[PDB]
Amino acid sequence: FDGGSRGKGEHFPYEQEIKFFAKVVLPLIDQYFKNHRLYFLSAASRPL
Amino acid sequence: LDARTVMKTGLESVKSALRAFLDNAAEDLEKTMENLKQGQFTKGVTQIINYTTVALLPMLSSLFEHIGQHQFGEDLILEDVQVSCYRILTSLYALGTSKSIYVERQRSALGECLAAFAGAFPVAFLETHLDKHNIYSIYNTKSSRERAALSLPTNVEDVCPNIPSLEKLMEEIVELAESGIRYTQMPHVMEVILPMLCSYMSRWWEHGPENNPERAEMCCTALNSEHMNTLLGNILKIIYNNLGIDEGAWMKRLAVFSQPIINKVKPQLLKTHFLPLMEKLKKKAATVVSEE
Repeated sequence: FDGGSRGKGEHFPYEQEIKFFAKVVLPLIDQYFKNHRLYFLSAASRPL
Repeated sequence: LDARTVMKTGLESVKSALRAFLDNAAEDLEKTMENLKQGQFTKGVTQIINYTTVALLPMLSSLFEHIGQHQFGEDLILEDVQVSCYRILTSLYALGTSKSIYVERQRSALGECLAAFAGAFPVAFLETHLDKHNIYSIYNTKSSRERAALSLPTNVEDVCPNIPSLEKLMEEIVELAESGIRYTQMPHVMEVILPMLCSYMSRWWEHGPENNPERAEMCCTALNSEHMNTLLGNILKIIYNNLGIDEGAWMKRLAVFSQPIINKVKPQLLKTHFLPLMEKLKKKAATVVSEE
């Protein structure tokens, strides 16, 4: 897309793919890490 | 993010990924250096500035504040990561001391990023005369030949020339409290420096010989609790001047940044030092400011 970013044609076989990514997966990552902060933050220092 | 076990045992390419992220954020800051120096004005380089002021300062602020919270400054940043973060420190201090009209409307984010950076850093970057005492020092790690092989200036004063030492910073602080002039004519200190001052104070407070009596005259930080109290009182004087000059919310952010310092301050120190602070505030009761 770097060529397409400054180019006129934003149509891609992965257009809906990146749309689904940005609209679902990334917010999913945000909410998932928010819910399970301590699980990732746990490093055998006796949390959780 | 947590990275302690990653640092001790992990994938080398994974470690290279974090090193690349950090020194990329540092070279971006260097590019901001060069652009604002050639022209204070803030389209590719403009997009880079936007990236910086929108995400890079927030991401680095979050990263280093979290590193300080989890006490991770002693393992992530040892080899050339200290060099990249010294570039970062020089860059961010350059913005904090810059007189550009352009650098003004992100100065609030600059202040909270500088404090977050100084809140977590492996060596006391203001104890140059006793930074030899720290084994974690990049100079100690690189010895002499490796210090020369790397682009290391071989002097801590030389790797941080622009930013003054702790003594110069504190004498500036005391003369500023003597002056008590208004925020517009002196923005820089109480917008960026005092937050990072307090963060450094908390970072090396336990390293102060009053807090750790053992290994004295060997301590990297010759910190003083009475010095801590004097810094707090200087903040109080300049904050009375701010309340008299109608202040802003930048001083409220100063107060919330300095809350940890007024937490480590002792109760016998609380008395006759903050009761004065409440009585100043309540004689100037017509203030939105909520001290403590």
